[PDB]
Amino acid sequence: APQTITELCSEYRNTQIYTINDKILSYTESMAGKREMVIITFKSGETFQVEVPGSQHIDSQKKAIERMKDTLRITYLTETKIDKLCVWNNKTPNSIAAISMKN
Amino acid sequence: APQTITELCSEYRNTQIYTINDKILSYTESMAGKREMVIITFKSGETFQVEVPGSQHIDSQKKAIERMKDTLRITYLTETKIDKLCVWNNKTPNSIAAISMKN
Amino acid sequence: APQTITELCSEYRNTQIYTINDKILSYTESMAGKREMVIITFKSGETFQVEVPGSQHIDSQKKAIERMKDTLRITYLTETKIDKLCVWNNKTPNSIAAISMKN
Amino acid sequence: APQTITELCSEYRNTQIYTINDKILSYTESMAGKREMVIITFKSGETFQVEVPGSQHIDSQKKAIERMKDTLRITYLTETKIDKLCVWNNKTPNSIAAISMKN
Amino acid sequence: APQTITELCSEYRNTQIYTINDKILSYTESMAGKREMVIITFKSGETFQVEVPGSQHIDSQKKAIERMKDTLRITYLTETKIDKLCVWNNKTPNSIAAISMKN
Ligand SMILES: O=C(NCc1ccccc1)c1cccc(O[C@H]2O[C@H](CO)[C@H](O)[C@H](O)[C@H]2O)c1
Ligand SMILES: O=C(NCc1ccccc1)c1cccc(O[C@H]2O[C@H](CO)[C@H](O)[C@H](O)[C@H]2O)c1
Ligand SMILES: O=C(NCc1ccccc1)c1cccc(O[C@H]2O[C@H](CO)[C@H](O)[C@H](O)[C@H]2O)c1
Ligand SMILES: O=C(NCc1ccccc1)c1cccc(O[C@H]2O[C@H](CO)[C@H](O)[C@H](O)[C@H]2O)c1
Ligand SMILES: O=C(NCc1ccccc1)c1cccc(O[C@H]2O[C@H](CO)[C@H](O)[C@H](O)[C@H]2O)c1
Repeated sequence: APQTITELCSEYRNTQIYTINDKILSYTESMAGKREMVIITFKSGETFQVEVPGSQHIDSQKKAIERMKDTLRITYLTETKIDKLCVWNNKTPNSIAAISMKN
Repeated sequence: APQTITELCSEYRNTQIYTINDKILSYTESMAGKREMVIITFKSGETFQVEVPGSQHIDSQKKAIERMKDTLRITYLTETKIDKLCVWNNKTPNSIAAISMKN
Repeated sequence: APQTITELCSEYRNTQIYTINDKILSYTESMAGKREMVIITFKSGETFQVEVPGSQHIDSQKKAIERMKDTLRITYLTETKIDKLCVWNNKTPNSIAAISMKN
Repeated sequence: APQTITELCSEYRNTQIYTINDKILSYTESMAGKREMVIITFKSGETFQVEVPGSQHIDSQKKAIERMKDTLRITYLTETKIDKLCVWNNKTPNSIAAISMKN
Repeated sequence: APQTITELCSEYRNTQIYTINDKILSYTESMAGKREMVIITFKSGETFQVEVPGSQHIDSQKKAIERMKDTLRITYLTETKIDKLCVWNNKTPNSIAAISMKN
């Protein structure tokens, strides 16, 4: 298996690493039908989403999508620095594939 | 693919944005049958609920409804200020569709 | 829907409101068979339970039962003041139907 | 229903109350196959387990076992003092049936 | 059952105990398809994973794998010192079977 977020990110097409090195600026969560999602933004001006579960997802990602939203919320509430995000850039806003935190 | 809570909220009928910019004053939770819900209030006097899950909800909303109630509880306990709420105004108290928070 | 704990409590028979206005003194949790329950006590001497899930509950209460024990646990740990409890008084100790907290 | 951990522990044979009055010294968690369990220790030298889910447990205990592991972890991390444990003494290490915390 | 992580770790082949005695330096989480995993690193240069769920896992490990990832996230966020890690050394990064922490 991969040893870092960049190596893992490099296995997927349509992705890029954003080096954030900052805590989350805003956290938005929706339970509106067909828009069950989370959106985060940074002072840098970037906006990112955890996509609504769909047909591009495989069954093993169900729990992982929910785990990623949980992580973003607690990270926001604890003011924890995000290091990097591995995102899919074929979506707007860019879609989170993975996150890393350090220190 | 909305990038803000206002863009998201505008995709639905019977919704309006409330700019709360304040922490939750009170948190109420019920496990009584047919009233499995959460009620929150603010010092402005405005009251909101997360609705009891029902026929108006699609199955993709089930985990999202549970997530929203989780978020309100930790938000209340941490004194986290809420920025905006997107709420369905055809229910009393108005019903939360989305929440945002910024730091 | 109800807008307050007292209005919601009043929809049910054999219930009453206890205005606690205090933090939980003690928290007990059991995973023993047929005693899968939580008991809270207050400095006042009053004791309440979240009952073991049984034939009196409906399917929609299953997750709400688990949420109320989740809430009491984090309320205890954070030493958060409870405002009111809506309880059924046809059980001993009285059984929790709803809780409210205010800051 | 029982009103205290000692009353509830008394409803079962092969149990005893250990009075702890202390925070957990060590927390151990395993996801190894057939050893999915948690072991806690105290500076007294006393050691307890949450057993691996199995044939000795009825269905209503499955979510309660997972809740006990969650309470041990958050209690460990917050340094919360444990009051009492009700344990089965026909297991080594003794097996947790219930826990209480006070103040 | 086992009373310590070393006992437990010794029941399996292809394992070893790493004495960490340190907080987690970095936490990485991926919801990317086929890489639904967590990776952690230490200032020692060691890197460990919670493997993606696969054919090597039995059903009882499903919830425990999700629990271990929950534990690594809250351990990271709180800067809780890990004592030991029991890992399978037939995977890269080495794969976590159990963790211990002491206060
Ligand atoms: O590139 C992919 N896989 C590469 C891979 C597979 C196996 C091993 C290693 C690498 C891959 C596979 C399935 C879907 C996929 O990507 C798609 O779905 C994603 C969510 O899962 C995002 O929504 C992306 O925007 C969408 O393009 C990307
Ligand atoms: O307006 C809606 N959808 C627009 C839409 C459709 C598809 C994608 C994005 C937006 C829509 C769809 C189903 C129900 C709905 O609204 C209804 O259900 C809500 C809970 O989900 C609330 O309880 C509202 O009070 C109730 O009026 C509103
Ligand atoms: O009084 C009730 N309902 C009024 C009501 C029904 C539906 C919607 C709103 C209000 C009602 C319905 C079913 C059980 C009930 O009460 C029963 O179950 C409770 C737990 O749910 C407690 O265990 C009470 O001790 C037991 O009497 C009380
Ligand atoms: O004593 C029990 N129930 C109380 C009771 C039973 C029967 C009559 C009266 C009271 C009881 C029931 C089922 C199992 C039980 O105990 C068993 O399983 C426990 C976990 O559930 C532990 O693993 C104990 O070590 C094991 O002996 C103890
Ligand atoms: O050696 C094993 N078990 C010994 C054992 C059995 C019963 C009780 C206690 C110990 C054992 C059993 C099943 C799988 C196993 O190991 C395998 O799966 C692991 C995850 O479960 C890791 O992925 C290891 O890398 C892979 O070899 C190792």
